[PDB]
Amino acid sequence: MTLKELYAETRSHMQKSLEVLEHNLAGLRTGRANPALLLHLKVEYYGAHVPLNQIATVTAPDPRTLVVQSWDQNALKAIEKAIRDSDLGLNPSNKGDALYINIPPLTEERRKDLVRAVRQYAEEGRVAIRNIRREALDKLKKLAKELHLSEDETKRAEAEIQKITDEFIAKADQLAEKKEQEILG
Repeated sequence: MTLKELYAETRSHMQKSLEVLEHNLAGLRTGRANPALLLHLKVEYYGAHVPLNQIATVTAPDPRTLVVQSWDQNALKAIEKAIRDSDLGLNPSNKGDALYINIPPLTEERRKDLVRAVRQYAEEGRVAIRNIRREALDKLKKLAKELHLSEDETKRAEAEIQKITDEFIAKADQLAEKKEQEILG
């Protein structure tokens, strides 16, 4: 529990929050040209719920299409019977070792539901990050008094915490803003 460990810990927590944010975003139907959209899809295979990637591959040739390659011809069948079963509203077609799935332009209804969701997640990210700064500063207050650090030493430590905070805020914004541009595409 030293200044150095305080920093490491602060950077660690913020990093975890940034990941929770990435997750919340990747779980959104962008311009939908994303292949990761279908990665988490648990597909029923041999009575088990195996994620699609371990059972198939999905690449995004052009920004309007999505292809799903399945090594197993049978798995490909059930992958299609799973791609749907969601708000995704996709229509895969059976052709060869892969399913062809066109991504239709999204309705300005779910487009609302998407840009709003992104911004909601973004602020949730910042709130978490500012709260982490808050906890780090509280710990710095006790640590400084406890270790009798100089005004310059403690103010320097505050500056270090402040610097870590702004990097993740900046990075959080960049993530959100990028997903926003994908959705408004």
